[PDB]
Amino acid sequence: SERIVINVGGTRHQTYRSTLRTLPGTRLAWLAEPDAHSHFDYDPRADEFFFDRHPGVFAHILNYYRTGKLHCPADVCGPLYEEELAFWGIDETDVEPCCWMTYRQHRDAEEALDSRRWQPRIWALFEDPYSSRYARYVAFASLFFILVSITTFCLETHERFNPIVYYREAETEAFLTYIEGVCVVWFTFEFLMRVIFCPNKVEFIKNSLNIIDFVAILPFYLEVGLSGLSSKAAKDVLGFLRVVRFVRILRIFKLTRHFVGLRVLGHTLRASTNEFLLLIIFLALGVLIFATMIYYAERIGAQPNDPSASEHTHFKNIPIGFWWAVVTMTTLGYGDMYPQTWSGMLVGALCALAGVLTIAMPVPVIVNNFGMYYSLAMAKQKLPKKKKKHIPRP
Amino acid sequence: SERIVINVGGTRHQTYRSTLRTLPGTRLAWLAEPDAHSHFDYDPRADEFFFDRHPGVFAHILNYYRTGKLHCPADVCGPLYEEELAFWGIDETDVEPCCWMTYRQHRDAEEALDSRRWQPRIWALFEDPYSSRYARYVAFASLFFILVSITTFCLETHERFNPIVYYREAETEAFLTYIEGVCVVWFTFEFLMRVIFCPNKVEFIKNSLNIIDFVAILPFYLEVGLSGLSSKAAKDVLGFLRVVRFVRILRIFKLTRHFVGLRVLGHTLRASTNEFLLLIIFLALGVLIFATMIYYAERIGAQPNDPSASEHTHFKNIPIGFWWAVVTMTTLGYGDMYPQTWSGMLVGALCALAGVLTIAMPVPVIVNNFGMYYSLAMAKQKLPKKKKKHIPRP
Amino acid sequence: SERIVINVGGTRHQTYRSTLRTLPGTRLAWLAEPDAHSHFDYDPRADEFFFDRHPGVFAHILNYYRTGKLHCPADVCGPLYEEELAFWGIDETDVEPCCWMTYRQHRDAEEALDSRRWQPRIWALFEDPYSSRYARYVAFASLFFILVSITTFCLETHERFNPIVYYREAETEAFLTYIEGVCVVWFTFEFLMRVIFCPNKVEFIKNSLNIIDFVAILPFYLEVGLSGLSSKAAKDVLGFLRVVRFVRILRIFKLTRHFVGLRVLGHTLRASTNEFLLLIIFLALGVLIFATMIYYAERIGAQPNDPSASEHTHFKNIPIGFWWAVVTMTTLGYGDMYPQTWSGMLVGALCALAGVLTIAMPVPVIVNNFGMYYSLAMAKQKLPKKKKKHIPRP
Amino acid sequence: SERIVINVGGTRHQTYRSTLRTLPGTRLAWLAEPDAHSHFDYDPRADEFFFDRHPGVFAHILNYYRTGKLHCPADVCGPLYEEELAFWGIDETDVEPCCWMTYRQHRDAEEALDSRRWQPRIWALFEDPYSSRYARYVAFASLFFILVSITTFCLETHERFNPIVYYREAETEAFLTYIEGVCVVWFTFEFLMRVIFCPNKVEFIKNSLNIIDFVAILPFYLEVGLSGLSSKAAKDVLGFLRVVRFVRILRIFKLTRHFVGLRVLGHTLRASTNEFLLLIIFLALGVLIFATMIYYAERIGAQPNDPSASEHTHFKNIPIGFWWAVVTMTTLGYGDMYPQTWSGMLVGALCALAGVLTIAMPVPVIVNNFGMYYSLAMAKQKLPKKKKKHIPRP
Ligand SMILES: CCCCCCCC/C=C\CCCCCCCC(=O)O[C@@H](COC(=O)CCCCCCCCCCCCCCC)COP(=O)([O-])OCC[N+](C)(C)C
Ligand SMILES: CCCCCCCC/C=C\CCCCCCCC(=O)O[C@@H](COC(=O)CCCCCCCCCCCCCCC)COP(=O)([O-])OCC[N+](C)(C)C
Ligand SMILES: CCCCCCCC/C=C\CCCCCCCC(=O)O[C@@H](COC(=O)CCCCCCCCCCCCCCC)COP(=O)([O-])OCC[N+](C)(C)C
Ligand SMILES: CCCCCCCC/C=C\CCCCCCCC(=O)O[C@@H](COC(=O)CCCCCCCCCCCCCCC)COP(=O)([O-])OCC[N+](C)(C)C
Ligand SMILES: Cc1ncc2[nH]c(=O)n(-c3cnc(Oc4cccc5c4C(C)(C)CO5)c(Cl)c3C)c2n1
Ligand SMILES: Cc1ncc2[nH]c(=O)n(-c3cnc(Oc4cccc5c4C(C)(C)CO5)c(Cl)c3C)c2n1
Ligand SMILES: Cc1ncc2[nH]c(=O)n(-c3cnc(Oc4cccc5c4C(C)(C)CO5)c(Cl)c3C)c2n1
Ligand SMILES: Cc1ncc2[nH]c(=O)n(-c3cnc(Oc4cccc5c4C(C)(C)CO5)c(Cl)c3C)c2n1
Ligand SMILES: [K+]
Ligand SMILES: [K+]
Ligand SMILES: [K+]
Ligand SMILES: [K+]
Ligand SMILES: [Zn+2]
Ligand SMILES: [Zn+2]
Ligand SMILES: [Zn+2]
Ligand SMILES: [Zn+2]
Repeated sequence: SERIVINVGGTRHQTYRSTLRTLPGTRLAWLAEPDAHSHFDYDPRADEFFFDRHPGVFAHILNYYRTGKLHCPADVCGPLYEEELAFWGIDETDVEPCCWMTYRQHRDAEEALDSRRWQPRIWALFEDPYSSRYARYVAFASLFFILVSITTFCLETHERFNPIVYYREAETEAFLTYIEGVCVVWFTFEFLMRVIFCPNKVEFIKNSLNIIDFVAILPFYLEVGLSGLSSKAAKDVLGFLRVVRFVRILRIFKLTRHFVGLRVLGHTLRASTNEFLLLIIFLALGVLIFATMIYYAERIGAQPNDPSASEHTHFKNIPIGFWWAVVTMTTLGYGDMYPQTWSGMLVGALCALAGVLTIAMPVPVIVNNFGMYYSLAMAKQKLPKKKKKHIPRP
Repeated sequence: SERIVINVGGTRHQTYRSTLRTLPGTRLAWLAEPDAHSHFDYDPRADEFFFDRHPGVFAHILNYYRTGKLHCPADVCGPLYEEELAFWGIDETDVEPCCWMTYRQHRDAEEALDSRRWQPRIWALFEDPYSSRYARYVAFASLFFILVSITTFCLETHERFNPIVYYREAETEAFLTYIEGVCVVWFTFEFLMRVIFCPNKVEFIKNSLNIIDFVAILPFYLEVGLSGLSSKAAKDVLGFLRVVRFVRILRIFKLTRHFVGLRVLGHTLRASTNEFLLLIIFLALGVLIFATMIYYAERIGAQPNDPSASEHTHFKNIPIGFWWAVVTMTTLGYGDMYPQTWSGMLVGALCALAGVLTIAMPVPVIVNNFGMYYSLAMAKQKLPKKKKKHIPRP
Repeated sequence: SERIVINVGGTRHQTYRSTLRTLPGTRLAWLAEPDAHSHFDYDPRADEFFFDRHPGVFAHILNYYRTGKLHCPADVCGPLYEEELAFWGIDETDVEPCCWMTYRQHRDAEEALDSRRWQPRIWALFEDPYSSRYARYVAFASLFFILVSITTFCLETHERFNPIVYYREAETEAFLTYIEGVCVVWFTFEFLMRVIFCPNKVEFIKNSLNIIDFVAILPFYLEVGLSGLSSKAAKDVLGFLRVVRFVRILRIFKLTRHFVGLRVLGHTLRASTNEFLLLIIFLALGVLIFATMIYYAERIGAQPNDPSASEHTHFKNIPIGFWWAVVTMTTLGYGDMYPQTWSGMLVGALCALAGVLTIAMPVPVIVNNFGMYYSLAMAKQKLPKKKKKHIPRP
Repeated sequence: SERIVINVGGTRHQTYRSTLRTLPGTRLAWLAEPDAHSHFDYDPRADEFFFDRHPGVFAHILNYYRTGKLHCPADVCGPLYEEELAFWGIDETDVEPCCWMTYRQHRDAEEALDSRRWQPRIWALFEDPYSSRYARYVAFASLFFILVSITTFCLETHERFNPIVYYREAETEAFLTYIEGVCVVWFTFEFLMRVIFCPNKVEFIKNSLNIIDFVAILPFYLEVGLSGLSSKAAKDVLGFLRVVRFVRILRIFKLTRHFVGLRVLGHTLRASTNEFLLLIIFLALGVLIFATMIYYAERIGAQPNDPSASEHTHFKNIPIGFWWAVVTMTTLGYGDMYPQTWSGMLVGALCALAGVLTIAMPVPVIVNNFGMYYSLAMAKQKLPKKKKKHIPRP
């Protein structure tokens, strides 16, 4: 018997019996066997096996058996087709690459997004801005002191607050130190309170954000407690430890983890490393080629080993041409170094065009990834919540 | 009985009785009840309940009951599916986020776009260019005087019309004052005519565009009536009130409200504030980081507290590096300040690349919003009009 | 009777009789009338009216009657739906704006793209490169002489070919005149041959490309025949007529009309004038606003009418700020004028960001139009030809 | 008889007999013939011819016969429709151009991507990094020596390694020669081993990458063996042969052929030559026009043949204006030459805007091509492998 009619939700699909056996182990293959009447309930009169699934995609599911290739329809959402083919016992790895990228589009993004009686209350005072009426004030104070520290760090590098008076040297003002002292007092209090009243201290140390808070207060204490005699080494060590203050601006990442857009940016960066590598490689190759070409172009009609050749051109060598190539490919154009010869002008035009092309090739991939993640997150926060409202298991 | 066949427009959908009860309160749930024969007319012979709706989307509507997840088909317009699921008594908030953004795509844009016997005629003389044979001429005259005022305001800042003669000072020409006098006469006449013959004076004051028209004529009268003795304070107050003349260029917005593209731009700006905030935050973080990094890079191999370190570099400090970072991230490249050291060159390349990336991330969202709004508005004005031509209520 | 079943290609659509009358005058409305049995052939047994059209779109065509709104399906090409609704006697102007832009997508582009026994042979010698074995050589010669003329015109402006000897003056070389003489001889021969052996001389004059060929040879003859005495006016008229030689570079458009990409560019420009107007308006408003703001920003903390205020800033006035604003909004950055004050720096950052935003808003529309036209043209030339191969009228 | 019902997978399509004959030679045309009962098996009772294909696309396949135009549905993958219409014996060249570009979208990209007992082992030691435990080390050594050679070549052009001592001249250091000697020894060993133990020596010579490896070592041997007497010609030939060392940086392409992104880039370049030609033509026309216009604009109100006119402007001539136009159209803005007159400023603004427009027109085509190729390749490498798992021929 070849007439095996299948009633999927009302539509009476029909095909030959031999076709269903092309994929042994699947539900249709089991159905096609003669000893399947009891396994699947069917009406003997109509002689049709009934199912309660989506009839639209069953056509493609069966066409897999017919032609031997699996495709996902473009008129339905990917997850729906995934659920249907999971019900029908078909692996999703067999989908052809013509329609795999869009099929595996929402799930990958979803997964990427998904990536002592006072201890609880004390730990909940910090680490969560919106969890009580007091955590918000603590977060605001932390933000205020972080911004004050960043501002003071930026001011310390100015010439108005570093007057020259150890013959003359340059001595920084004092109030810039008192402000940082107050900020450091607050930060050390917060750090002690967090570290003492926290579980799994090892995870706390590994958080990679407490290290920043520790190293941002260490230099102040080292400076205050290491300002004694023995200037020969003390002055040098203090001068080279004053560079560690750059870690004060990294505490701002301890505060932006709550902002949604920056989480989306982090996910996008973590999901598009290959594109960054490709961009770097393209830029390196182009920079090398165009530096060499401009170096040779700016010397046509010149004595090879003549000092005069490298006198009327900014490209004294190839290594310095990397800077010019990088500036030209990005359409930046500082103007510190430009060609002064017609062949150099042609090379510069080629460099600018090729730079635009190379830069514009991978960037759209990262942009599309970011757009996907951002739309998904904003839609996810648009919907407040929803109960199952389905009472499954009929 | 489990055989509950549904005839939706001709297609005979079939499913188990238990499935329809998974969503109590919905039309299908009421139908599945035994006491529903009289509620919904059906042929006892065929034993099928008839409906007169779209059969294509009923498959998805029922698959919601089957699998427990709601999706909108991608082969039909969103509004059609919305109407169908409103007929079937299903809330649109249950649609999964995999297909919610496109489903809520046209309606949000449509809503955003949708955002004394002489009093009527006198008020209609103004406030509406295309409403009579005389309003057009009034609008043209207003445009002419507005452009004249803007041109005179721009000229007043030039050195040819501000010769030096109160020892020398700089005295502006007189014709530039006579022109503005004529323009102010016209503007005050128009303002009086509008304010006198208008309803709900409070709304008139709150319009936020009449305030501009008032403040753009106030300084002229203050100047003409405040040019007496007591120079010690009169000269200073006049000099600092001469800055208020910048409000003369804002009257051009009173005239561009009719242009469609600028209304679309206003809607796009009002609908994409989060993207602007995200762009600002990204730029701020990048600027801070790259300013710090360039400041430190331009000093490798230097004495920490040595005046010579900040002698052969444009980056005397971090605050001035914000300007360089902003210029470099935008591919602008004025050239007023550029790195002069290899590490500085690497930092500059990184800054340019990261700036391109960050700028290109959110901007496409705003661009897509603007494109949607513009296409919708231009299509809306392409169609002149159309009667219902449906005679509903069959 | 309400059971009016419609058999469209096999699918048995069913609906109430009253529904079909909602749109009087249409084919379905006529069918629903009791006196329609003879008009449309149907089987009395099945009691179903047969049609031989596409069943898929009939669902939407009937849903128009059901719900009262017309939509075009997104799983089929627009022209197919247009043909179907033309067969069903429904106007295409009733489609809702949610799906009108894509429906009217291919046809508009197609229409835009669609926009004496020796007289025939002589006229066919020119005006068509690929029409014989001799027209190609004539076109190549014309191209050669056009390029020679352009090169000579560009050289005439150089300082090497204009030595100073009417005391000194500057006298151009002679060979640059002999070359142009040869080119002009060829061009006048071609122009005479074209004008003499052509129909509808008025259309020839109106072609707008023969005027260029005439004005590009007129100055040479005027110069050669107007080099006599009376220098007082002859020298001046010759000097101001030497400017007309710029029309020699416009003959290149007489030759690029065959290239497909430039025809596509012309169509895109002719189809996107509103976007250019919008871009111009946006740029003008931004330039004005930012020029005013930078002018005022560069003077904070200054004496209003003090010559010293306009001494340490490039923005002596607002009009010169238009140039800076235009350069900054485009990310060009010549560097001839930049802010030197922190408020000026903030204004410049805002200007650059707003310029990027404004420029990026309408340009994508033009880009999409160009892509559509280019893809359509390249696909049209990919297909060589095809006979009807349908033998219609069955 | 006109009732010819077709049972395609369960759906009972019906149409007139005359319709099927509109396309003679096709399977449906043969079926419609009276002598086709035995050719195609069918049930005499149901009077319906059975098929085992996809019912969804059969509607469009038959609509081709109905209306006379062929379209591909947008709810299925192109290859599926291609297979179906190949089964139904319909040529794919008849598809209208409204839906041809997307139909021929995956296949073109797929095709483009698809574009002495020791001889085998010895040849497999090279030419394949991942084929053994020793080839990887050889590839790493080759990479190390290639990078060393490139670094030495770049250093040779510096002034620190070319001190001045044939009166003074400039003599390069010696260690830079010893390093290159070691690298050349390795490279010549590798080249000999490859050329000796390879088949079809002609293909080896034609590989176009062995020529680079040969010419990159030839100059070293020529220099070492051509440093004798007869300086008059020896010095000149050595100086002009020292330029051939630029071929040392091209060996890096012998190593990047394995990287996937660069193969994708090569395919994209090979598939988008017309777009590059179009970009070049657009840039040339714009450059010419804007150079002429700026040359004329910077001279309004000047004596035609006066030396003073070309004294206060950077545009001494039109040829030098090509450089300015190229720099301005790309938003690069070096600043070496800028307009200094209001008409020049207007021309510059127009040039910048038109340059942005022209550059942005074709580039998106190349970007889309690259995105398609990259996504296809990355998806192809995501899937490790898969057996047929279909056992065809039922
Ligand atoms: C992927 C790659 C992409 C590449 C894209 C780009 C590809 C670019 C491709 C090619 C560009 C080629 C440009 C070559 C320019 C040479 C000019 C020169 O050196 O002149 C000097 C050579 O002479 C001297 O320096 C001193 C005299 C020695 C004898 C010279 C004899 C002639 C040699 C000829 C050797 C030619 C062959 C050289 C080797 C090829 C000076 O010559 P002169 O006669 O002494 O003085 C003339 C003065 N006059 C002009 C005022 C009358
Ligand atoms: C997110 C973050 C991303 C970051 C990305 C980027 C990451 C970048 C990471 C790292 C970059 C590290 C660069 C370090 C360069 C130091 C150079 C220097 O100071 O030399 C001076 C130090 O000496 C003096 O100034 C005076 C003498 C004092 C004693 C010095 C002993 C050596 C100290 C060594 C301390 C090393 C450790 C310093 C602390 C690390 C001069 O030395 P000299 O011997 O007096 O003179 C040499 C002269 N000669 C060269 C001509 C022979
Ligand atoms: C869409 C729109 C977007 C807009 C976005 C941007 C929005 C931006 C919004 C606001 C920005 C506001 C900036 C104001 C800066 C004023 C500075 C100034 O003029 O100082 C001079 C005024 O004095 C003189 O010039 C001479 C003395 C006359 C008496 C002055 C008394 C104080 C007046 C105050 C009037 C204030 C109010 C002015 C009117 C507002 C000098 O003062 P001095 O005391 O003589 O000398 C001080 C010297 N010292 C500093 C070294 C000690
Ligand atoms: C696709 C294309 C896109 C194009 C877009 C752009 C399109 C742009 C379109 C048009 C722009 C047109 C600009 C014209 C400017 C001319 C200025 C000039 O030359 O003045 C000089 C002419 O005179 C001399 O040089 C010496 C005296 C000779 C007699 C002059 C008589 C007047 C001639 C008039 C001939 C006019 C017609 C010229 C031919 C058209 C000096 O004149 P003057 O009187 O000696 O001195 C005045 C001094 N004063 C001002 C201080 C009082
Ligand atoms: C270093 C030097 N010093 C004195 C020189 N004198 C002189 O004439 N040249 C020279 C310069 N470039 C040349 O070719 C060019 C031109 C443009 C780009 C380009 C090339 C390459 C080599 C193919 C690589 O990319 C040639 Cl062939 C020569 C002979 C000189 N080079
Ligand atoms: C202010 C100053 N004054 C004199 C100095 N002398 C000297 O050598 N440095 C110096 C400079 N940059 C350093 O590191 C770099 C390099 C590039 C970027 C970058 C860094 C950080 C600090 C990790 C942050 O981002 C180091 Cl480690 C040092 C020792 C000096 N800094
Ligand atoms: C012409 C002049 N000459 C001497 C001055 N001295 C001085 O202090 N100002 C000044 C400058 N800009 C001011 O405001 C700013 C700042 C930035 C941008 C901006 C504004 C506006 C006016 C709101 C418009 O856009 C103010 Cl309020 C003042 C008082 C002076 N202006
Ligand atoms: C070479 C020269 N030398 C002395 C001159 N003195 C003078 O006045 N001109 C001049 C300059 N440009 C003119 O027109 C312009 C303006 C801007 C752009 C543009 C044009 C064209 C010609 C239509 C082409 O594109 C005119 Cl009409 C004239 C009379 C002079 N030109
Ligand atoms: K740029
Ligand atoms: K730039
Ligand atoms: K620039
Ligand atoms: K610059
Ligand atoms: Zn979905
Ligand atoms: Zn719609
Ligand atoms: Zn189509
Ligand atoms: Zn497919």
